[PDB]
Amino acid sequence: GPSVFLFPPKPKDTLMISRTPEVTCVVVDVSHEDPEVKFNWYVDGVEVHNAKTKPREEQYNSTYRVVSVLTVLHQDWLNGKEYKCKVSNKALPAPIEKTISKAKGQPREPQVYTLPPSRDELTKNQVSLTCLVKGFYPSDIAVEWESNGQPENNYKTTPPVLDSDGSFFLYSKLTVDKSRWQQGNVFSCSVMHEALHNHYTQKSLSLS
Amino acid sequence: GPSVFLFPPKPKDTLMISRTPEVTCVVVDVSHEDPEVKFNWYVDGVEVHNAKTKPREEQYNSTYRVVSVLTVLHQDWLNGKEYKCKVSNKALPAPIEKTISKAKGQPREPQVYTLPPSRDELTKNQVSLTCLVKGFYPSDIAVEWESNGQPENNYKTTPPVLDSDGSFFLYSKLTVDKSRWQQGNVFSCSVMHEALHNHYTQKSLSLS
Ligand SMILES: *[C@@H]1O[C@H](CO[C@@H]2O[C@@H](C)[C@@H](O)[C@@H](O)[C@@H]2O)[C@@H](O[C@@H]2O[C@H](CO)[C@@H](O[C@@H]3O[C@H](CO[C@H]4O[C@H](CO)[C@@H](O)[C@H](O)[C@@H]4O[C@@H]4O[C@H](CO)[C@@H](O)[C@H](O)[C@H]4NC(C)=O)[C@@H](O)[C@H](O[C@H]4O[C@H](CO)[C@@H](O)[C@H](O)[C@@H]4O[C@@H]4O[C@H](CO)[C@@H](O)[C@H](O)[C@H]4NC(C)=O)[C@@H]3O)[C@H](O)[C@H]2NC(C)=O)[C@H](O)[C@H]1NC(C)=O
Ligand SMILES: *[C@@H]1O[C@H](CO[C@@H]2O[C@@H](C)[C@@H](O)[C@@H](O)[C@@H]2O)[C@@H](O[C@@H]2O[C@H](CO)[C@@H](O[C@@H]3O[C@H](CO[C@H]4O[C@H](CO)[C@@H](O)[C@H](O)[C@@H]4O[C@@H]4O[C@H](CO)[C@@H](O)[C@H](O)[C@H]4NC(C)=O)[C@@H](O)[C@H](O[C@H]4O[C@H](CO)[C@@H](O)[C@H](O)[C@@H]4O[C@@H]4O[C@H](CO)[C@@H](O)[C@H](O)[C@H]4NC(C)=O)[C@@H]3O)[C@H](O)[C@H]2NC(C)=O)[C@H](O)[C@H]1NC(C)=O
Repeated sequence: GPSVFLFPPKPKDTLMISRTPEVTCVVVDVSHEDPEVKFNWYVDGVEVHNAKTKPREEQYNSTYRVVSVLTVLHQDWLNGKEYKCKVSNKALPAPIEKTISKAKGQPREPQVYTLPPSRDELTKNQVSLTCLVKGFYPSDIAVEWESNGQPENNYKTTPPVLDSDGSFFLYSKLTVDKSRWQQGNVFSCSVMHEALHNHYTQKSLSLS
Repeated sequence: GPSVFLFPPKPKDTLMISRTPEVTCVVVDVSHEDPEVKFNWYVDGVEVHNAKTKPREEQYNSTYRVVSVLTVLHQDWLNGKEYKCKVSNKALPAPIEKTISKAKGQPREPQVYTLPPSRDELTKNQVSLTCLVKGFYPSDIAVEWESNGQPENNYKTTPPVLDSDGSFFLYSKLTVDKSRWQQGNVFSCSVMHEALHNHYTQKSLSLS
């Protein structure tokens, strides 16, 4: 038979009121031979009726991928409500439920430190600007870079890693032309997380 | 029916001559109704017969688990040989095959850069010492920290992360008591990877 995977909203979406946070139910391996899929959604137990049940894509294995989507209240998600996605594709002897909720526990504020390039990287053409983000809980977080209020794109951020004290840390690495590190521009790492004031903080970095 | 899982050697094992690298072929969900399992092992598609196959073990869920281990030559792994585990069992229409090899791609030398604490971190109980390792390929790598010849302990290393040029990077974080960094003390981040001479480098860090 077909299987089911349930997904949390993107971290940035729950933290900024402008954005629309969603839980996503993904039904995989649904066959032509019995292709109709049903969904039912529950918050904290109660059936609600906000979900859209968007259709419906091909595949290599010629099986299907049926995806349903539910919008969620920012504060609900952050207060720990659990979301139940229920899938009925008879071909299923009984319908599948899956449940998801935010990680439990006292949210902890990230500490953010920008670290300049090593001396030895300076004999290169591009240099690495590093943002260390640590001491945060839960692991939901977003990190971005900018300069002169314009986004930097050439950066990569590690996944959150569980640290020895049970909090998380990560690093983000921005690569810039050494031209710019010397020509003196200011660069900033922005962090969004629920335990920050206004869910956001920014730390700057430039040549001292 | 039965599932097969094929595990690569540990990065350290293929990189150090003193160690012994093994590929491990594990079969789970073997039934009582058909408990016989047969392994065949192939290196670049040539059958080999020096694997060591352990007597099957009944699990608590009343299925058997059976393991076969093939010692591989360091040079063969690093030269990219493909290792095929073939598993036969009278409950399959046809044998299951898994193959594993080192990541294909030109290997690339890691660059190692040490980064001292952000000054903002001084007002802390403890402090973070950063080791950036970038530009390496394949992603198989090992990282450790020591000082005065003896291993630290209190460190965590991110998974390798795909960078925008197709090499990998990671960071490893070592936390030490603020006094020690202030005591003039000297730490070393050491890295092992196939594109290093003697498969090893180490870079030091101390309060300047
Ligand atoms: C036929 O085709 C379909 C099409 O899929 C693929 O399409 C092509 C192009 C190739 O990529 C092929 O791989 C494949 O053919 C196949 O569909 C696949 O079905 C498999 C199952 O076999 C699914 O695997 C699961 O993946 C989820 C997470 O997947 C996310 O990320 C994927 C990339 O990594 C991405 O492909 C997915 O789209 C999905 O992406 C997320 O999607 C949402 C909404 O779109 C989005 O909001 C996210 O931002 C996005 N994230 C991205 C893009 O990165 C994974 O969670 C599953 O792992 C759990 O379950 C496994 C058991 O199956 C288990 O082994 C794991 O350990 C894990 O188990 C969980 O573990 C935690 C603890 O860690 C525990 O708490 C949980 O209880 C536990 N759950 C358990 C036990 O189940 C799983 O690996 C693929 O997603 C899916 N691919 C697609 C595109 O949908 C299908 O298999 C084919 N059929 C065949 C070959 O017969
Ligand atoms: C009956 O019981 C057995 C045995 O379980 C034991 O007994 C029972 C009664 C209970 O008490 C259990 O608690 C107890 O553990 C069950 O057997 C299990 O079967 C599951 C599958 O259902 C297997 O899952 C796979 O696990 C591997 C990783 O497994 C390693 O790590 C485990 C700890 O996390 C560890 O328990 C295992 O022993 C194993 O350990 C490694 O072993 C090697 C070899 O000795 C060793 O060198 C390593 O050092 C060691 N590692 C460590 C840290 O210990 C996982 O990788 C598998 O994931 C792949 O497949 C999934 C689909 O099944 C897929 O969703 C995943 O994404 C992934 O797919 C892969 O994706 C990645 C890319 O991200 C890539 O690697 C691959 O290319 C890709 N492959 C595929 C398929 O596309 C998978 O989760 C358990 O290992 C296994 N337990 C044991 C001990 O063997 C059994 O399920 C029970 N049966 C029933 C019906 O209940």
